[PDB]
Amino acid sequence: RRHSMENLELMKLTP
Amino acid sequence: SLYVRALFDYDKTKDSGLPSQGLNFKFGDILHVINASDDEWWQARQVTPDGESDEVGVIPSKRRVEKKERARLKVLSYEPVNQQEVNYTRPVIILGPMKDRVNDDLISEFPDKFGSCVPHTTRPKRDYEVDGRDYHFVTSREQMEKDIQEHKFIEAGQYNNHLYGTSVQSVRAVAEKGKHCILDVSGNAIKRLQIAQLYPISIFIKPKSMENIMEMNKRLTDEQARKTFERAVRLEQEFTEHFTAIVQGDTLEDIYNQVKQIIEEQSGPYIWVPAK
Repeated sequence: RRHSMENLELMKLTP
Repeated sequence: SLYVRALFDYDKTKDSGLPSQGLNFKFGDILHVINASDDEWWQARQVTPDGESDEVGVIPSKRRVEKKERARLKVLSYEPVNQQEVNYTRPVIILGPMKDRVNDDLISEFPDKFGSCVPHTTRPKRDYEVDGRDYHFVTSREQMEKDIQEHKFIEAGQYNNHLYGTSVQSVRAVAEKGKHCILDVSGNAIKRLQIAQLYPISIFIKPKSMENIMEMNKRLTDEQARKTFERAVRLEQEFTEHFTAIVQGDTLEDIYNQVKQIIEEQSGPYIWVPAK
């Protein structure tokens, strides 16, 4: 671990 | 007085038209500006983590540096800095090729000075997982989302239609326990941490070439080396202003040693931060 964090599709965030 | 972080590299030999013996520096360097008078050149001294150099040299003014940079394209010069006291151990963000190896080595080699925060996920907790250990398990996607919009997370993403995020509180938790929190995140998390009054030590590993990449990792193909180098270029173009340092080496060992030193040099109770 942590595998799931190793591969993630990131999301844009608000300013 | 005026203290500045250099956002670019300066070579005396490369610049013509210098009024006095220049002072050449590297990105990330802190410079003490003795006299800013001339609208062209400045008089400054280098500020080392140890001393302050006894010496003087000429650096181009913010104004001069920018006209030159702006003249090309169809702007990074100097970032004013203040010395600030911190009650926490600064998070560490390594970026660029090899960063994952560098992350693994710090945690392995120095378990006392380094660690990882507990991330949040909306993935349902498995029977064998303990909330607070593996993840902070969020039972509401609605809540998780409201947290994201409210900037509770410095980074968030999706895996198998599950929400994941890296909390500020979670990072501040390791920071206050006396460890550098090693973060695997993008350049965007840097500003958020700064906004959060947790100033990360952000180090970018800059490949000298595709060959440089292939030499440190011998198992990469041409396609991979090409891709790896190309994403490091855009990473550098996007986030450069937000790096505390940039490192290059011919070997991983060389890179690693530098990051260890920089972290050391940046880990004191007093640090240079943007003046704002």
